[PDB]
Amino acid sequence: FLKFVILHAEDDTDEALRVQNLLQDDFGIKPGIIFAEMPHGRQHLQNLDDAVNGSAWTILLLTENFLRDTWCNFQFYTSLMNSVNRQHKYNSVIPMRPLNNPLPRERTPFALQTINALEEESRGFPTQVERIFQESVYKT
Repeated sequence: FLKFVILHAEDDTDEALRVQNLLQDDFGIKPGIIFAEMPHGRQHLQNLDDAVNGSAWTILLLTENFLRDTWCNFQFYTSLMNSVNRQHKYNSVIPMRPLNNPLPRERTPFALQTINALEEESRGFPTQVERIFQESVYKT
């Protein structure tokens, strides 16, 4: 049971590695994995479920590639899960804008605008990260 899984469009795998290294090395949040490192071959629809159920948090690397390639599948997955069980996924979902090619706010889909995102450009980001990944939340 990992702490975080970074969902990321295939073309952003370099940024997903960088954010993983940032969280693991600079903030000590371990262990963590990137969606690209997940069992390959395994169908996308499912290994999404394996990823989201496999970690205490899931991080959305918000980019225009992510919006084009991966958002609709995840919104459909989460909304379907939320419609059939009480473990409503978004309480564990963290949208993040990275330093490189972030998805603008005015292009972020409204469902994710309901969540206080993580902005890597913000000087509050270290404090936000500390708030989210506090160890007392890592339960079950």
